[PDB]
Amino acid sequence: GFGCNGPWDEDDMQCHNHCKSIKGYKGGYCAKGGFVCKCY
Repeated sequence: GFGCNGPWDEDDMQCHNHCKSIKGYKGGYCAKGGFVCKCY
């Protein structure tokens, strides 16, 4: 979560680490044209 600005800038490990910090989750991915971040 909170790890993907968009085309100008973006990160995978940044948002991936956040989703991992939470228990029960697994991974993450940039949603909404890689502009938004979500965890699952």
